[PDB]
Amino acid sequence: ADQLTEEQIAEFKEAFSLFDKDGDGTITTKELGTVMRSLGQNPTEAELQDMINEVDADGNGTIDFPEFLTMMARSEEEIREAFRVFDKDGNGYISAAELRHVMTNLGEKLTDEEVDEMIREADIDGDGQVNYEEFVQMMTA
Ligand SMILES: CN1CCN(CCCN2c3ccccc3Sc3ccc(C(F)(F)F)cc32)CC1
Ligand SMILES: [Ca+2]
Ligand SMILES: [Ca+2]
Ligand SMILES: [Ca+2]
Ligand SMILES: [Ca+2]
Repeated sequence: ADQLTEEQIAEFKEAFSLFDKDGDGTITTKELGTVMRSLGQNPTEAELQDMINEVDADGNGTIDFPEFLTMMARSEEEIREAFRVFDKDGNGYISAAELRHVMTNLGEKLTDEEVDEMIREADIDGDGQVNYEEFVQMMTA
């Protein structure tokens, strides 16, 4: 086996209450759409239904933490689009100022001490920024 330590079970819950803006425990389409339009994507009502049913195991309309937790654990294009969300200034790297805005507006509010923690973790070469390859590896898996 490879794993899923209790470091990630606490992080995916964070990623969890980011879509689940009201507590509830489930993430509805209104929530999925509200985070999307906030990430540069205005999707519709059926693209949203089509996304929550292909990830919601007990087909109950919503997505609770088990489902959210199974999906996020054991391809591309999409990443290129994702690399662009942060790289607002389209220059080939995502700095700590870029990571951070995207979150805020996303709702998150981290200190000046968690964005470096974040970049540092996914920053291979050592310069303090995140380039296209470092973003693909990080996410390939
Ligand atoms: C192999 N490998 C192991 C670990 N990482 C860390 C990924 C860091 N990451 C990040 C980095 C740069 C730009 C954006 C992002 S999104 C993000 C969100 C949460 C976390 C969070 F919550 F964990 F901090 C880490 C990341 C990348 C690749
Ligand atoms: Ca909710
Ligand atoms: Ca469900
Ligand atoms: Ca940039
Ligand atoms: Ca780097």
